[PDB]
Amino acid sequence: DVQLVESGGGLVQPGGSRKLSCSASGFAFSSFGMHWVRQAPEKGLEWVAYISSGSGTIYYADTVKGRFTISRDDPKNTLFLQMTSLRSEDTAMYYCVRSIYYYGSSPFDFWGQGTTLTVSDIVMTQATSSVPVTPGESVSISCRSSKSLLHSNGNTYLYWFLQRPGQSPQLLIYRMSNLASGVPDRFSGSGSGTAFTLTISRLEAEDVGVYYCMQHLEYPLTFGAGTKLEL
Amino acid sequence: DANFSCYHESVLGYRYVAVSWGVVVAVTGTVGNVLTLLALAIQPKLRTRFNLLIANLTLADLLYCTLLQPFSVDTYLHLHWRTGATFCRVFGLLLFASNSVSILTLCLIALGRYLLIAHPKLFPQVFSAKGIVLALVSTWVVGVASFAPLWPIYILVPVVCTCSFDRIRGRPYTTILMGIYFVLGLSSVGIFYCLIHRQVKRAAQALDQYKLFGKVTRMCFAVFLCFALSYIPFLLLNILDARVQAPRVVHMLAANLTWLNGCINPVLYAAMNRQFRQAYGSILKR
Amino acid sequence: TASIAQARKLVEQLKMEANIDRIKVSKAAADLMAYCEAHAKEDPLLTPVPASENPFR
Amino acid sequence: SELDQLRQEAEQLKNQIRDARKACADATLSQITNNIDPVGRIQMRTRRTLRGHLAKIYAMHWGTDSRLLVSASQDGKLIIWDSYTTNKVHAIPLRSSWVMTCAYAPSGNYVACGGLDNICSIYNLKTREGNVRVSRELAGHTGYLSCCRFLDDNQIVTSSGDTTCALWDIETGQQTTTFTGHTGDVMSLSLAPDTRLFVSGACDASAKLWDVREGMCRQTFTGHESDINAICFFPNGNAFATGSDDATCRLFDLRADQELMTYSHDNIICGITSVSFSKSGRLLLAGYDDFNCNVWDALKADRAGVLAGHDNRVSCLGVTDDGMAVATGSWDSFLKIWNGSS
Amino acid sequence: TLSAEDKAAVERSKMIDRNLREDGEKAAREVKLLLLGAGESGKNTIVKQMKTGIVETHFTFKDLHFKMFDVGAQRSERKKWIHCFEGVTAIIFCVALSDYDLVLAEDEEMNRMHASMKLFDSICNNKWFTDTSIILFLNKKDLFEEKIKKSPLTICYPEYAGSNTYEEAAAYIQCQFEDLNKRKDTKEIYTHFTCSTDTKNVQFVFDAVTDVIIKNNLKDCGLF
Ligand SMILES: CC(C)CCC[C@@H](C)[C@@H]1CC[C@H]2[C@@H]3CC=C4C[C@@H](O)CC[C@]4(C)[C@H]3CC[C@@]21C
Ligand SMILES: CCCCCCCCNC1=NC(=O)NC(=O)C1
Repeated sequence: DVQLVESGGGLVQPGGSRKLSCSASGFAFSSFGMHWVRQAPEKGLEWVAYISSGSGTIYYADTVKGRFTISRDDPKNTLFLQMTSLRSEDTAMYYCVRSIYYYGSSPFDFWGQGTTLTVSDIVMTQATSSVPVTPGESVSISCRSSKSLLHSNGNTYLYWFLQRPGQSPQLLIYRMSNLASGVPDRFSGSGSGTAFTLTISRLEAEDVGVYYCMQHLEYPLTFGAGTKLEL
Repeated sequence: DANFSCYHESVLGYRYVAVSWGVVVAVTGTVGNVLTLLALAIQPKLRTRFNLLIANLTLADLLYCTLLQPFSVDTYLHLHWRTGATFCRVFGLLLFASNSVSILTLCLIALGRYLLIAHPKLFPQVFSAKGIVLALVSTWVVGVASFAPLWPIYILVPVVCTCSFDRIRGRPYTTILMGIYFVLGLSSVGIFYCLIHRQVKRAAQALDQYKLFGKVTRMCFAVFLCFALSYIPFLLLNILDARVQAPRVVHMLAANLTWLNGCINPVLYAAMNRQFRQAYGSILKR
Repeated sequence: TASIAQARKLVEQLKMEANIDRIKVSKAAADLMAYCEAHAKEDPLLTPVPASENPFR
Repeated sequence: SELDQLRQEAEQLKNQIRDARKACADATLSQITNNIDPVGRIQMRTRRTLRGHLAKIYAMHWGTDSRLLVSASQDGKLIIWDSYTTNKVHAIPLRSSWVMTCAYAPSGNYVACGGLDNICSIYNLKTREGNVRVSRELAGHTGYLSCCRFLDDNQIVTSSGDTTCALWDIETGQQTTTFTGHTGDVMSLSLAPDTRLFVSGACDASAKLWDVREGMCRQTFTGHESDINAICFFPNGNAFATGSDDATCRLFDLRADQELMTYSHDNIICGITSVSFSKSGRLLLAGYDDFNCNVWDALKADRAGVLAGHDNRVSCLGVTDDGMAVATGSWDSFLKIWNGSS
Repeated sequence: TLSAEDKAAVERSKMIDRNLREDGEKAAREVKLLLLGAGESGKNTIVKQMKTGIVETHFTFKDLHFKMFDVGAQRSERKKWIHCFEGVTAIIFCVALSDYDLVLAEDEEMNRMHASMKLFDSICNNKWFTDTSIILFLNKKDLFEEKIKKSPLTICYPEYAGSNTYEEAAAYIQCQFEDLNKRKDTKEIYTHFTCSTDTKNVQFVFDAVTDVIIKNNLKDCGLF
């Protein structure tokens, strides 16, 4: 099976340095671009860094541009984040994320288990932070963006993710309509322009958790604030 | 002071054998070098990493035989430079850049022919996907950055009867430059084209223990005499001639021999290359 | 052994191919003509679309 | 004893089916479609050029979404191209370089390729590991694979050089049907639109129409003088067209059992490597061996276009499922996408 | 210009092009030999000397990599798949020398070496091998030297005005093979007289194909 295990996190002094390793197994690691995406405790997700296939493109977030270094080792199948000048804001959980890009591709499809580090643009409008519901009824989670994600470039680069409690995020919808691999057909995605929605009909008990809308129209990659589904 | 005139008694006949020759290089370089570039631009199959060297060489003398040749065919005809000094200052740079690029491109074609035959596992270890463009731009940033310090001295020399450097002010840097282009212009088109012939003879001489170089030698002589007829007379005259005590007609002979390099190159490197003739055939079939 | 079996299977194959019904060539040609003239507007190589609807500009 | 009377019976009842075909020819396609208007000069232009193959290109198959394609070349490579952006979606290194056909599954999940190794390989395009690897190797032919088409992600019809077509199930790997009856090497097959029949062409100038479920030769079509290299169905499935080495295309009908129209010009001497139909069936695009790709008015049999852009033999061609473009691959290692303008 | 996923797709396609070009150059430095001849003329002897579809043999010698394609098992129609070998480096056509007087089994009226000249005429002036040099192996000549002293060569050759010794007969057979070459300017035939006890046949195919390779590189530079 596909597997990504991260290590290196723990207690550090502020302003220091730390190595984050993501060991990969069971997929063509050289063919996949990789990302780091972190999540502060009881907060949403924010994209940290991106290295391409063959290291031909390296993008950062401006929060960490100049302080973080992302570097892949393909013969060892490892991904590395060298972290310099670690302030107290960088206490989070880090996720090492596969992503492959061609026609009809499913980016961001398998997220790693993440490691915890403790040290001491387009904006996605996801304003409804909690929707209470009971199993069996349809829920519609909505999301709005700063600018439009659809034009004559063809697609609409909105990505719906789901994080169950105690787990990594998991891709539900990519490019606003297309259901991922390993998720049931009750999840639907629709919308137009700046306004999009995720429909969960016939809802079971394992859909409890936080739902995120992400954009992939241009870097940097920005998530929503989250939408919790409970009870 | 500084005058722009050529008139002398020795050159009054030779000017005709210049101008009737000068309309030859202007008419065998504007059809021999545009056909090579049409064969390279139309069919993208023969844009190999070796044939880009022939593209650089046929761009190094299209500049000569299209622009700088008809401006030195009336200077031999009217015996005074009909334009100004600030065009002479750039003619003297372009004329020597369009020869230094051509000479270093010949010295790279000889290495790209020795490598494509003797060590063919090293030809894309040296000429990579953009090591080729590095080797093409290092001909033009050496052809114009070694002749740019000689910018103010590009005067109308009446001994050569062309806008060129003057041979008293150019000392000792320009004789050092011509000696540098001698000791690598002859250690490349002579050493590599003889190691190629040695490899061809050594290959055909191993099929004689299993018993009981005819046109390769002609081509390896045709790409050495047609170089040696062009640049060794000029580079041997204008080095040992400390003063200009040599006559006007021997200087115009040694400088009218470097116009051969803009004619013999579209017939040595295009009309004899099988890829380019096959390209003409594929164009004339399509 | 083999030639008699090959010939009997050949005549059985050709007699079942004889036992088919064949329409007149006028009706089949008119069927092809009607399919061509009933799908002509949906042929971008026959009647070419403008460049706003062409994916291969 | 019995073989002489049996072959005299064979001659007798094939003259019976000859006279039965002769009984139906009330009129030919020419004076029937003599009243309709021609299509004009089909001026088509090259739009993309797919470079990256380093040997002869032997087959291409358009994807059903009319944007992806797969091409096979004898440099050992199967390339999945995005035809809109000229992107190379996938590069598949084959085990046997001598590939002569390639097929794209109508779901887009698989590609099949086969060649001189007599194996039809099935490759999974959409795997969880990210790459493309071999799902199945259909071994069981004793001649070269000359064509292959998918019906499902599971059922695939192949033509071979050992005079047999076959129908395979992929998940078991075994033949579920062996279509026998050709005497020469079978070069091409073409599935019907409803995938219940398929025509086939062989080197003995025969096009056999087979039923896929019953596994029997429904009809047999003659009229060509030499090897039939490529075959293609009309888009409504009630006719098909063959292209043979005698510089002639022909159009047979499944119902009328006979040739209706012949596509031949005296200027053409060479073979025909590929035929395909447009989305309305009005244009038949035959890739000839004189390096061109001619375009025939398939109802009046006058040549209406030429696609001359290759420096070698136009080996494969194909029209998209929506009929936007035409991809021709050739032996000069270059695929070209074509369509016209207003 | 392009979206972020379009640009990462274009970067992926560039990596595909890079691996295609480096694999294509690594394959253009390969020696691809098409193996041809009659059945048991020494083909198994030379394929064990050099170490139902196609049978490819890959080996290496003096840091040069050879692939050799045997299409003897292909009982298909040869006029439909021989252009797949248009562009091989050399054709290794193998002929036994001791079959000048022996007769084929299927017809029992044609000579075996006459069938070898018919096959060499079909291979040599073929339209797909006009530029392909033909290495010509002549095998088991140690039995031919015993067959030439008792049985005369004049059974196969009417217009043979030569001696019945070994070297004159071998030179006559070699010249009669090499004179079927109808395009002698574009290709050249390399001939070898081998046995079962010699060690130097892979060395011969290495030297002959080094000559073919150097002439090909001369023709691609422009020196031809
Ligand atoms: C005044 C003089 C220097 C003018 C010269 C103009 C022309 C010849 C110049 C000189 C340097 C040249 C380039 C040198 C090398 C390459 C790389 C090759 O893969 C394509 C052509 C290209 C990109 C050339 C294009 C023309 C060029 C830009
Ligand atoms: C080899 C180093 C560069 C020297 C260039 C040699 C060829 C010069 N060509 C000239 N051509 C003229 O017509 N007049 C000249 O003065 C010179």
